[PDB]
Amino acid sequence: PTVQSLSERKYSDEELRQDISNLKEILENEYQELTSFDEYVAELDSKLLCWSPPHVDNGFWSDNIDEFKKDNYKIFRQLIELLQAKVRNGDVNAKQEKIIIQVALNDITHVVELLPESIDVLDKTGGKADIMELLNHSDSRVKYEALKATQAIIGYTFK
Amino acid sequence: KKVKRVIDSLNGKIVSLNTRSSELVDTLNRQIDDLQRILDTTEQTLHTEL
Repeated sequence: PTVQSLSERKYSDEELRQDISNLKEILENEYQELTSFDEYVAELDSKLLCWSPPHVDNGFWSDNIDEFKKDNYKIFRQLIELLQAKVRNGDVNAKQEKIIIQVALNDITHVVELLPESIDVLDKTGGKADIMELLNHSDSRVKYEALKATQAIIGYTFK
Repeated sequence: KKVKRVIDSLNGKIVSLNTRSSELVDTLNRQIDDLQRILDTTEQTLHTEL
């Protein structure tokens, strides 16, 4: 993100402009060009989810919906289990657990907006309940993401 | 099915129940408050941001 701002403010010096542009390309290209399913699962496995440029991007989620389906979006259900667990075990409101949650809620929101069939998965798992709990919880960023998750389920229940 | 093409043309929303007038009210009040709490969360976040 820092480079993208820098690129805008060009200063008079040919070589400077050249360096800034080259650096913008390399950074951006290297991360995105990984397969989408791969990055998500690698993060899922470690339980060490982080925001990255393709996890705040809608396109990533659209291609990946199909990859999850193996027994009614088993991988999607994996992320829901994973999120539920973090809140309840290892408590909520301590720093480590707080990074994973905000990212996970962001990730879920995107798939639900895109797919109407994932609503079932949240109900079976019990994820539906867990969202409601994050709302009350401290940390502004976790609460924002939680609110966006609630709304995503909500739009679809009533038409 | 032709009365419904009059109602749905000028934006009327028919409410067919066919079960009970006391069993859908519970499942609908279990959504009114559940969505009013999402209002009270997101509007609190709005007034925090403002």
